[PDB]
Amino acid sequence: AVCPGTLNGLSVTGDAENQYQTLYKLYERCEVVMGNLEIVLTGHNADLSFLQWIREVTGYVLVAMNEFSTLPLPNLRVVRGTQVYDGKFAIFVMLNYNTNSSHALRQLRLTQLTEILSGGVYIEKNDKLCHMDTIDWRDIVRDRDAEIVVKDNGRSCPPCHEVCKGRCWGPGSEDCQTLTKTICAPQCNGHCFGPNPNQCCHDECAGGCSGPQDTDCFACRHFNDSGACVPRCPQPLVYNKLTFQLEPNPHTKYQYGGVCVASCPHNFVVDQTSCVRACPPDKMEVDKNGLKMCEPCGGLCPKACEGTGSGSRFQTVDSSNIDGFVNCTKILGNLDFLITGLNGDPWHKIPALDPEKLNVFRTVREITGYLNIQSWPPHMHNFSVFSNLTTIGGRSLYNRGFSLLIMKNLNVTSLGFRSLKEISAGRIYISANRQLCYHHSLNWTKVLRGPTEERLDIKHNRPRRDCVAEGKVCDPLCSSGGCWGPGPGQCLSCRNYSRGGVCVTH
Amino acid sequence: EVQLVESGGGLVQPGGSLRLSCAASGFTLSGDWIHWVRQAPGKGLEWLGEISAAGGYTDYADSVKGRFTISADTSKNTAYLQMNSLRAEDTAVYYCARESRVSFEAAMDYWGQGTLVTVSSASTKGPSVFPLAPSSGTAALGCLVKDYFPEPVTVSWNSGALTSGVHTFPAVLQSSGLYSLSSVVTVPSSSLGTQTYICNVNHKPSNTKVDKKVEPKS
Amino acid sequence: DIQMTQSPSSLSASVGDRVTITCRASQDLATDVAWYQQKPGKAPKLLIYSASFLYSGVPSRFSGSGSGTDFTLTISSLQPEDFATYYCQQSEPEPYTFGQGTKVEIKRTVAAPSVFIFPPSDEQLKSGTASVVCLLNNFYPREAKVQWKVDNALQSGNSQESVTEQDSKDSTYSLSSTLTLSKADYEKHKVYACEVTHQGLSSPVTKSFNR
Ligand SMILES: *[C@H]1O[C@H](CO)[C@@H](O)[C@H](O)[C@H]1NC(C)=O
Ligand SMILES: *[C@H]1O[C@H](CO)[C@@H](O)[C@H](O)[C@H]1NC(C)=O
Repeated sequence: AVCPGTLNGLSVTGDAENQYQTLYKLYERCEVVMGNLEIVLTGHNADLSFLQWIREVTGYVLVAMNEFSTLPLPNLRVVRGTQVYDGKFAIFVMLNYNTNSSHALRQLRLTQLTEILSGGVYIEKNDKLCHMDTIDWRDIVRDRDAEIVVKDNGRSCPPCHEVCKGRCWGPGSEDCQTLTKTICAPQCNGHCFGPNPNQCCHDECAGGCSGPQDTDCFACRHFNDSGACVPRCPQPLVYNKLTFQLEPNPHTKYQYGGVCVASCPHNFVVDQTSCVRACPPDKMEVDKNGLKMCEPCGGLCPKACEGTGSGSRFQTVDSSNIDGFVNCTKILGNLDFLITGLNGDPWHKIPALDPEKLNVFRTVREITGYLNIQSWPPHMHNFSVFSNLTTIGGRSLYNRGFSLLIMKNLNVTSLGFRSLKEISAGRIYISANRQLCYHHSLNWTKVLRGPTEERLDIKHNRPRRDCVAEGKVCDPLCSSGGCWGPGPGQCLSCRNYSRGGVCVTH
Repeated sequence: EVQLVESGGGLVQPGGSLRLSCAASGFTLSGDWIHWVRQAPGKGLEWLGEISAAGGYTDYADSVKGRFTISADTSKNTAYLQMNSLRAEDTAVYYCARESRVSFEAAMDYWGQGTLVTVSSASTKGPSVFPLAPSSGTAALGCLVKDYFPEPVTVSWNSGALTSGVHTFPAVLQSSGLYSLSSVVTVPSSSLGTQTYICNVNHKPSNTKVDKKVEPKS
Repeated sequence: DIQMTQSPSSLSASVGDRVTITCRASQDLATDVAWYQQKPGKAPKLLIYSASFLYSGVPSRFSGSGSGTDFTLTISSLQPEDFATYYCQQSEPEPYTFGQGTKVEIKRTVAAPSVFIFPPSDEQLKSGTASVVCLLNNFYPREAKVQWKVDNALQSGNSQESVTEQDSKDSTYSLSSTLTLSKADYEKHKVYACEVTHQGLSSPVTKSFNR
């Protein structure tokens, strides 16, 4: 039923043919307008039928520059004015006639309009528009100090029919405007379907009603559910008496502005309660058991980026590159840190990398392909920059099947992959790193999985006996599975307990 | 199954340059470390260089660091020693040899057969073979490989049929600076005259392929 | 730069005997020492790694020990085929230094040398030179005096000896003496003789011929 509206004000394109066409597509067959109803400059030979089944407009109703004879809005009950035109007008009807033509607006077929929750009315400069001066507009408008402006309209209009009692939208006997406001008992806070104190509207009717119930409301102060007005849509989880907890309520329904629905529109996604366009800044789409839904990401939603090397512009992360990683969590492909990259090259004018910019990678948790470090900024003796890196897939390899390759990095002492736990596939190579220690104790049968036989290549790093002599060993609180460096934060897994990545005695 | 094979060693002129080959077989170099070691025909072993096949790292012995350059080619599965600016003290048997799998050690578990590099300004020279004959229970006969440069020489009997009781002695550097050695085998008296005996010599440095027949005389 | 010092240089021992080789390092090597066996002209086979572990396909009689500065190889039950030169190796980092090596050779029942003398060829005489050869065959122990006799006269300097490397099946040696001179100095003597003296000899066996 429901469908959205426009915000274009009084701007159009050159084609009045297009202006019609484009108008039709939007307000297709539509009961509720979520937005505004902007009928501007519309074609003179319009056949405005689709407009019939329109009951409500959450915003305002703008009718300007048009040429057609009558505005056919028969099911239109409520205009909310929750946003409003110019500033103070829920209905703005201005300048609907042409000079060279007799095509001009003569009637507003608003037979059904019952009330306007917020905003005034501007009915001016409509040379042939008729009967508007007869209507009681303070009967419709809910705001005691909204601007009701009606003038410079028709000149020679026929009198109302005798059945309309001098207040009518058109000459017809069915074109009579029916009164809404009787003023009211003190109990009913201006919300009643009759004078009496017992004749109060239900506490969920946005404006008036025709009875003291859910489904007698002219409009719903919160959500409409299949006819009834309710403060909420039926919740997703109902408390079960059998299991003493909550369970997936099959009578659940999602919000959509003010309508409880069975399933969100073809484009829209669920967010805890409402049907929304795009997930908020802390969620990503999750399809599970025939339902799409916004799930809170926690740390960060996976900002997955392009990697480097094979199938990418860069064979190395360089100074004109590093910026294109900010906030990045997952990485598609690889990451190569080559000699040039770091120091740049003055032949091809590509500057040297600012070593602090590397921190960018602290946000990273996963890398699809391989990681390849063949150079590192001397004053940093470890890759604590990838401390948060948890998984290396190895889905694309480097040299001869290498999913991880560290090589020829002199000043590097520890590794610093505190969070690394899985290298899914590929070979590993950590050789020729002349001051690297702590890696000897690491159990690569736990990090890597699948075969173990001929997948390791660790060699010509600082020999273990030196590392041990200088005290460089796995913190006592580590398990025999080893460590990424010194201290309690760097363990593979802990002997006792672990409080926020750091292994503890209690 | 796993084996190494070298080649390309031989006589060189001092200050000359040379490339040794070490052709791998039965495994993938990629990742494995190939080392080269050499050994002077008297003394023990000396380590020279090393090379991972993956990233192509190389270290070198200071005794060599710069004059020599160890490389390889992955698609071909073979290592290489480039030996520039050769001194007479470079004369030694050179072995390539790969590193062990079990442990951060550099224990070398598979070794090439060896390849010999002689570096002196002396000229390559053809060996003289001469028959040493019996007669003058069991009888002894032999060959005499004499005056050839450089080492080494290959003496086989009857194209490999005979191997029992075959003694091919070490060469000895003569006064003349020329090498010589005897190769002798013992055979039963009764076998002489009916059995034919020949020694097969090979001296690839001077491209010599002698097959000399040793019988007794009248 | 690291030193390895390996003791002793050579050693003899009977079959079945226990044998113990020592490497002493210049700096604390903890455990990173490799032991190798190298037989005459073959490439060195690896025997022990990390000072104490056996490699796959070495007999259990071979065993290694020690830490830091002093490391030891022990062949418990020595065999004939165990004849070799044995080399310790530091493998901690590069450049890998090796030991001087320990030459092992077996001890055996004292064997007499079988003695053979060959005259020169007619074709060697053609180029103008003479070479008599003597030959001691399959004997033990090594030492043996091959004195030549040209017409009962003792000869000096002209000769050259060449020793076999200890056979690995019957643990015997062999030897080839060469007597070389001008065919002018050859074509003026009759009796050329090789006089061999050994421990397994009671009387020095002499072997001669005439021209
Ligand atoms: C990354 O940048 C965004 C935007 O400034 C910020 O919200 C976020 O906290 C940053 N993340 C980290 C891990 O520093
Ligand atoms: C980093 O320190 C190491 C070891 O002390 C040293 O070899 C290297 O030269 C240092 N790097 C720089 C750029 O000074």
